[PDB]
Amino acid sequence: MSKLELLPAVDVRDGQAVRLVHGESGTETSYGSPLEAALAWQRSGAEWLHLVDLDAAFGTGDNRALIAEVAQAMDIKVELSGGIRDDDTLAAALATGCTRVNLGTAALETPEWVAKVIAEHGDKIAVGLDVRGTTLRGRGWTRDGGDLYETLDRLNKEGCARYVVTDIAKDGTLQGPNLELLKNVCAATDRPVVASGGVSSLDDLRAIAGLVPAGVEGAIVGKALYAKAFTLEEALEATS
Ligand SMILES: NC(=O)c1ncn([C@@H]2O[C@H](COP(=O)(O)O)[C@@H](O)[C@H]2O)c1N
Repeated sequence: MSKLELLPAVDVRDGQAVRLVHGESGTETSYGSPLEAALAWQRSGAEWLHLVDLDAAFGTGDNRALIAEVAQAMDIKVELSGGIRDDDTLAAALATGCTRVNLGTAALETPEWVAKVIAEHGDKIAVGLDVRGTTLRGRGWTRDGGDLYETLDRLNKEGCARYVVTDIAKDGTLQGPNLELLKNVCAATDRPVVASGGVSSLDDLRAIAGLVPAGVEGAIVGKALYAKAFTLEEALEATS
């Protein structure tokens, strides 16, 4: 069918639900309680929660106990990300019972570890590809980490189940999705692709939904929901 999955985002820094611009540290706008934000999305009919520990992604401590409390409060599917770079952080992340985790920096820095984790955990693992042009970025998007196509080829052959694709130039900007990049990634894999960053309107969600036949499975939405560009109910109606 034509349905696009919607994943409202809760990104956590210093115990707060925040949004960044280009994922730059220091551009936080705070939106209150991460737990109340997640409960509100769930109450409005969310099927998914995209939950991110940004302190862990930046290496400035973590919010592990709070993240765990938020995930325990969800009856819906949970996608968990942020600082998952070794066995201990992966163990705690999966212990939330989350539907899947996203690995970002680890795919660039420890490709052998990511290959091992894919083989042992299957589609509980997705890899986040955060892109500037055709260059991948890591460590909270503070450093380069490789070429998009070479990395996709490697992860394809390692059996990676799913990719989360962010154009860093769109992220947090309300400037719309990068539909060319999404289609370019769909051309390079037969794995489901989740779009992330830039959504600003219901027309943006409809345009991403137009790529479902090409292999786009879902869209993560952050700033536009916190900014009340539309309600989650309106977004769910638009993507059904
Ligand atoms: N600067 C940022 O906003 C940022 N840096 C990383 N992340 C998210 O955190 C994850 C990557 O963390 P790590 O690089 O530890 O795997 C990815 O899913 C990515 O969307 C961000 N939102």
